[PDB]
Amino acid sequence: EVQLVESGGGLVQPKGSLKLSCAASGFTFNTYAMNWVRQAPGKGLEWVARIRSKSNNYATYYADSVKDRFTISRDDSQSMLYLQMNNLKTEDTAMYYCVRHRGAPLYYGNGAWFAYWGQGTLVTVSAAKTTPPSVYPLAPGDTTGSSVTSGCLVKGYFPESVTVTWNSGSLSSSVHTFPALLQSGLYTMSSSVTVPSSTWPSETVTCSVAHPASSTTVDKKLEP
Amino acid sequence: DIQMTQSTSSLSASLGDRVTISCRASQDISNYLNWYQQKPDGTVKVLIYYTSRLRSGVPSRFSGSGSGTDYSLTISNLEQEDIATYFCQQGNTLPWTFGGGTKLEIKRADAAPTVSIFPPSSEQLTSGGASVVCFLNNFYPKDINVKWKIDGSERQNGVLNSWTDQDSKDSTYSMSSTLTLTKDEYERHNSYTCEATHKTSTSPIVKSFNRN
Repeated sequence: EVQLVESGGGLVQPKGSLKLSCAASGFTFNTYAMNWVRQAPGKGLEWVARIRSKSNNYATYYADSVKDRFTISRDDSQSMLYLQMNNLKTEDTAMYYCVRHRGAPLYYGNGAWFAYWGQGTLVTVSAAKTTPPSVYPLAPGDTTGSSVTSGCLVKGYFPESVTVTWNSGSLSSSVHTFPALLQSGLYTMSSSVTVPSSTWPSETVTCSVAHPASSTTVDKKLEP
Repeated sequence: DIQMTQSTSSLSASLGDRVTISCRASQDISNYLNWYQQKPDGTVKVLIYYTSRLRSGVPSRFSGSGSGTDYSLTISNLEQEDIATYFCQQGNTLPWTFGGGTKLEIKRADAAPTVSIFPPSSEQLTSGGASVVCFLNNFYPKDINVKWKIDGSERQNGVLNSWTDQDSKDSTYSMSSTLTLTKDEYERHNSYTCEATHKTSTSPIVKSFNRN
């Protein structure tokens, strides 16, 4: 199975610089052209840059808005792809995907297309400062029915990338993640879970909130 | 650059229906037109390449056609797992460009929301804040109205609403309504009420608590 794992994404000040990496496996890295593709929040896909194989002299090309500021490179001995990003503007804020080009044109056509995609890494270009989240439990105030819905409020963080899990992910079937909204300066969201009433509060239910940009992890047990 | 234009940004259809999504290029692209699917979780995969060639491992209910500047993706019978955004992409000439995407919603039977209200937490109260939270969960269709009443009186200010994506498993939506107040503002009232009006019922679903 082809795998592509990007890293290096994070918060950077406007006019700053940042370097993305991608690790590949499950195919012969040095025979393929490679790309980066991006997606601004709530927008569509935009091709960013391409680097060909060594047989094609590692030829590079760039999207208009990034030419002369971004450099794409590869290290075939480690199956790695990189994107050096300089003079960053707010409009470079996006999810960046490492992407493997289609194979031999004889079987797949001369036309460019994108065979395998990574899951992506988030880049945020902003002058705002990293701020960890406050995590408040949402527990019924109340008559009990056959199910019960609990939640966690996650408030006051920047930049945008928190994961909320329930009982270390052992509770996944009825989890709702509400998109984060800018307050502004700062993000807020909540997450909810529904369990059978017999399950809670007899058994323990904890929501775990991670905020990589600030290396913060908070686990909140829900009181009744 | 070649501008790629998709028919709509959004459409809605029933399980079992045939759906077609169109793509137009600003210049002839010699059949080098490819289609991608992006799941709500962000994951992207190729469906069709070179106009009509089905990607190995992709269900045959997906097909493509067209020539010159006009192209189409067709899903012959719509399945649950097809909730996603669909993108076309020209690979004729650099820079390679994408259409703006077409979001696909699945139709289903109407469903009433389950409503839950939550007072501000103690932890939050001590920090000088007061957020009252209301979840409206697993309803269909998407259109819904939520009113906040404080001691019988409607409030507009400081109310923030947020909808989920259509959920991939059961095609319902959920939404949160968060009323943010100062602690001393919260402390001057007693009854807090969240009311949801939805086409599934003439009567609002009302959820309520007293600060005591």
